[PDB]
Amino acid sequence: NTASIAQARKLVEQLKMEANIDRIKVSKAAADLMAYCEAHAKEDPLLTPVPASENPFR
Amino acid sequence: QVQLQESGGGLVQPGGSLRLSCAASGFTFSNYKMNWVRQAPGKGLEWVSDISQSGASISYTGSVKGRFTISRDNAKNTLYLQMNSLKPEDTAVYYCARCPAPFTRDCFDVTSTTYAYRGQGTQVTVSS
Amino acid sequence: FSVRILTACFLSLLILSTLLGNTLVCAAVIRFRHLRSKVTNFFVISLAVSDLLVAVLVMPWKAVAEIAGFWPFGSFCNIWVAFDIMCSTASILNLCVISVDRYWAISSPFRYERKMTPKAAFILISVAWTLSVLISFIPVQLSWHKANCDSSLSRTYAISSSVISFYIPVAIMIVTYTRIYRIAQKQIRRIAALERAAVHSFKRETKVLKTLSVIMGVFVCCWLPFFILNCILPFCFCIDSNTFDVFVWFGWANSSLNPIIYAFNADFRKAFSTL
Amino acid sequence: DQRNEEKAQREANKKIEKQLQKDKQVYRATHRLLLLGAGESGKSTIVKQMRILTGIFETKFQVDKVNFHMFDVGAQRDERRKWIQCFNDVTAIIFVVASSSYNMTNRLQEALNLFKSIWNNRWLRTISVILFLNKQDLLAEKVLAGKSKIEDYFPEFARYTTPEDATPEPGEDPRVTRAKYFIRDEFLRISTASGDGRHYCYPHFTCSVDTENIRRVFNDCRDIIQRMHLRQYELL
Amino acid sequence: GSELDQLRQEAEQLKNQIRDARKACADATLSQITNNIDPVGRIQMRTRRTLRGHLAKIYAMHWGTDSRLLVSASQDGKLIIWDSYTTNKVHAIPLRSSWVMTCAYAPSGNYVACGGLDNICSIYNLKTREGNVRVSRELAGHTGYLSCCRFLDDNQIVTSSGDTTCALWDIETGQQTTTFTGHTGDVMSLSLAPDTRLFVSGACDASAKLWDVREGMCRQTFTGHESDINAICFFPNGNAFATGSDDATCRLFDLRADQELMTYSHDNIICGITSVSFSKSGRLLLAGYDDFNCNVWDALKADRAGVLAGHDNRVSCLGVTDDGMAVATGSWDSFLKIWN
Ligand SMILES: C[C@H]1c2cccc(CCC(C)(C)O)c2C[C@H](CO)N1C(=O)Cc1c(Cl)cccc1Cl
Ligand SMILES: CC(C)CCC[C@@H](C)[C@H]1CC[C@H]2[C@@H]3CC=C4C[C@@H](O)CC[C@]4(C)[C@H]3CC[C@]12C
Ligand SMILES: NCCc1ccc(O)c(O)c1
Repeated sequence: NTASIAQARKLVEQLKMEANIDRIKVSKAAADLMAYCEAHAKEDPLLTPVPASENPFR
Repeated sequence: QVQLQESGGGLVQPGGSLRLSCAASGFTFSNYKMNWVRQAPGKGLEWVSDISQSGASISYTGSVKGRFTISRDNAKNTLYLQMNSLKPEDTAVYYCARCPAPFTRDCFDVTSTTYAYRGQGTQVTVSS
Repeated sequence: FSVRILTACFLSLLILSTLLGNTLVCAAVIRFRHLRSKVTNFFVISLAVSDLLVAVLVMPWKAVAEIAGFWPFGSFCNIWVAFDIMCSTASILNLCVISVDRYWAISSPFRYERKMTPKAAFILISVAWTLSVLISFIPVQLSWHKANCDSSLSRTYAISSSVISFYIPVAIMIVTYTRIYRIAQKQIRRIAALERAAVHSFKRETKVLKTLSVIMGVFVCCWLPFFILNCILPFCFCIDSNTFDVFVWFGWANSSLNPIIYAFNADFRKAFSTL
Repeated sequence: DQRNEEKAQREANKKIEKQLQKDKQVYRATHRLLLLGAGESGKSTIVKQMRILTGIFETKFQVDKVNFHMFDVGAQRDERRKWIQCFNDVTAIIFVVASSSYNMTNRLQEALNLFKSIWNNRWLRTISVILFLNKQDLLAEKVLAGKSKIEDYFPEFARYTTPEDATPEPGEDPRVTRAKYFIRDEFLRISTASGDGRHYCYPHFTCSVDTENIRRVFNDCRDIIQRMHLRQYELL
Repeated sequence: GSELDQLRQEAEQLKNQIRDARKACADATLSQITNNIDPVGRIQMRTRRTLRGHLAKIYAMHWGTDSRLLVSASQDGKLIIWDSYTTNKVHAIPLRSSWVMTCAYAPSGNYVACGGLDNICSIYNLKTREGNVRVSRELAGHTGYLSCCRFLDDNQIVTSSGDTTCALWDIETGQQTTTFTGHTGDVMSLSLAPDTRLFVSGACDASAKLWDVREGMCRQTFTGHESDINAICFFPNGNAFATGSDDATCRLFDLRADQELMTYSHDNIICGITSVSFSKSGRLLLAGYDDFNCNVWDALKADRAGVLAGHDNRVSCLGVTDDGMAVATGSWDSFLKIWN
């Protein structure tokens, strides 16, 4: 049973270390995700159709 | 999150009746082949029963074949194991192990301990 | 075109169906790779290419001649007879090589996968095609198909060509598919020894007899009525060359059915829908 | 440069292609085999009875110039839902089941659910299973000793008798053959329940005789590639 | 009293507290700001370079930082190091074990990683002076199948084995500098963040636990999935990551949100996912399903941007170049379709 005790201790320690974090709003999370996406979209050959000029695959 | 809590059980007389209510929340219960496994004191986790995603492919192990009865409730997301005509060897902590891959008729939830989609376990033991 | 329009449309639709099936198999084996990387499928590719040849440079001329009465390209009748014999014996030899490859894969599957390498498959295909070459082009170049330019094979060479173009293939194509039947029904009996015993038969034992009647029986019922007259007509109560022309198309009718017979597996039908 | 590193890379690719074509011959020549069981089900004896062969991870044997790759899994973890998917291009799945372990635990039903998961798998559905009913020498006396019966963990035994198409071992109690073949048909009941035609179980009674078990694998693997090619040509 | 049940109920109340904290910062979702940006449309990528050099089914692959040399793993015992620009095989590494499940290209291009049911991470040297490829480091400390691994540098890597534990290895000596313990199920795939300071690994417990390479502890636990997370890839921003599990759904979790933001679900597809990768901008979520087709999921619009044709077997490996130039998709048909 002490194996289950150690497992439960590890799980409760992990849950304690997970609960005391800075969870930002999902609004702001999606906001910065969208910001990074639209900022890096100008250099995404997969997102926008890339011509066969600078693309070494087409 | 996958989480399975089985209510009921306890200490009853051998040959009576018992019913476990396995609360299946966090996944599409009507799309997984949910089943029942038990782990007797001194024995490994043994498969008990099984039911399809909708309730067609119903199977039981030889120790409970004809005695127990499994029934899934896709509306309430609950898996039941109606245990009838109990035996002195039914003293085990029954888990609600779930098949991991949905829409499949195969899974490996009869393995040893530390299984992901397995119930917490209700100590269903009988007297003599 | 009132009474001859029936046979005209029949010949035209036969040519179109042959070409369609042949180019479908060709596109499925050249575009996709699940029908070309397999060593077994190379012989089906070769059969489909021989059928393409019989449909592009054998059947068109014979059909326009039948629907016109005369013979176009009068100076090219010898080379047309060459192409006809070539494509006919090439179809027969490709069916023979498919049958012998399936027999190697069924009788000795281990020896089949160890010996039947894609190099050996190419060797077998080249052997069939060079047999077709020495049967058609070499005798025509020496004018062995003679004794308004009809195919009249010389009885000295007809009994020597048809015996090795069709009869020697159909003799060994009989035994390979028969030995396949004896081994397939042996495994089916072993399946019934395990399947019927599990629930404790002929529903699947008649499937192999049905599927062998399509891969061999249809080939026999199509080419043999032509080759049984390809050996008697040069010898001569036989039938004239008028009704013999129908049996000639009954032979090429098998080339139209080969994509429906040998390219009918689940692997080939997957690429047929997407193409 | 233009043709200094380009043509050199092409020559290296050609050499790699030659090596890969040389290795493809032995890859298609050898037949990979998955050796697994329900846990101490006698698979160690099969590793012992396979070319007498980095511990129990893979054994290779060659019979009649046909090499095989029998991969043992006696060093992995209990959960077998992901590493077993790597055996999708495997030729045979040699399921070594202790035929006398229906009570010691109910290892048969544990092996049945293991067989049922291997049979009804999404990737192991196109691969047959060479059922090796190991521990048969213990089953030769397990049903008569009373220490391990079938009805306590398989109620279908009362409704079961020795099949007419069975090949009993000379000198065995009909109750043994009725129990030995019940375990065979128990795996075959879920095996033939698939009805796909792409894979069939090969039940053999192993550990009863000390003959070349790889010869039994050879004859089974021969019919495996037979029925696979027969299914390829719609002949079975 | 009943320390086992006491710790179980403490873990339960902590789980409820974490769920309440997640829902507190979840007043909105990623699907609620979809009226503010333009969609991407159904863009059908085509097989630019086809790689047919493998003998068995391709289970793992990885791109190089040069976006030119890609490596791939298969059960035939060969680790083909392709050249995506010219369709050439730069190397064909003879693997020790036939069945391998992981593949990782070094960030410098000098090393490569392999491993599988052998529970051994075989590191091979690529730019070595010995001519052909040989083993560089034999990382053998795992007790389960080494599912996936990634290459931090030519000194230390992290491997996700099937022993429910990940471990940050060390190519210098060959020992686990720190073991990432905490997964209840066997780990199936891990992903390195662009900062390479922390990583998240998706296991078979529907919980892609976020780890930290430096401290060696579990940072966060993302329990939003329902089946075995076989695929995972860190968003190019470094604060988010997607996951591919067997429940036929992909989910984009966020490290700063500790929960799922987007659910890439579709009723037309019921097969699991074992291949997940993001593009250069992260807008396209290349998700390799088990229906032989890869759905280019839009990370912000909740729809696939056009499935990928070609492969006829399950795609268990898929990766996008470091610059997003192309995505090499390898399936169980010994083929590698590179899409663009
Ligand atoms: C499979 C069999 C066969 C069976 C039927 C037909 C043909 C030739 C094609 C034909 C036009 C006759 O249909 C062949 C040739 C082929 C190849 O020579 N072979 C053989 O047995 C030859 C052989 C090989 Cl490979 C290997 C070891 C010994 C020997 Cl002896
Ligand atoms: C001109 C007359 C004599 C007929 C010539 C026969 C031609 C049509 C045949 C003979 C050998 C055949 C080739 C044999 C093998 C292969 C490899 C396969 O992966 C693609 C088709 C391909 C490349 C075949 C194409 C057609 C082919 C060239
Ligand atoms: N168009 C059939 C003509 C033909 C076909 C094959 C032969 O072997 C042959 O001698 C003649």
